[PDB]
Amino acid sequence: YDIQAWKKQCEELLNLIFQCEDSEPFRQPVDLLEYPDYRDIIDTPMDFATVRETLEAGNYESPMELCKDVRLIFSNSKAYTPSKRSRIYSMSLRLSAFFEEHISSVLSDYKSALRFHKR
Ligand SMILES: CC(=O)Nc1ccc2c(c1)CCCC2=O
Repeated sequence: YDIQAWKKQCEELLNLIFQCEDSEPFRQPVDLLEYPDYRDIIDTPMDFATVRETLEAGNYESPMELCKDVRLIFSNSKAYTPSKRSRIYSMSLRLSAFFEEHISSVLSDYKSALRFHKR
């Protein structure tokens, strides 16, 4: 029933994601010199360095807010890819499966802790 425990749990999960080879296209903002049409397709850029900085600045209130921004990294990959068989999109789907498998208990414990607080 620790209402604050999600923050260290999310720091440790971001560390694992940075060690994963599948995260490399997603660690920093998409390079507009490499992809000059990117902002014609994607209205809200997101990347794992921006997620980690927002967490360490104390600018997330809950793990649900962090989860929304990580899911935006993956939806941006699906929208920008020219093929569902592309190398970079294929990496995004493995990373998404890994993320979803690990964040489920983080979300469950936080929501249980808050219900107990408000009982
Ligand atoms: C398939 C292909 O040739 N290119 C491709 C696909 C997806 C993505 C990128 C390039 C770069 C930006 C991030 C992203 O998700």
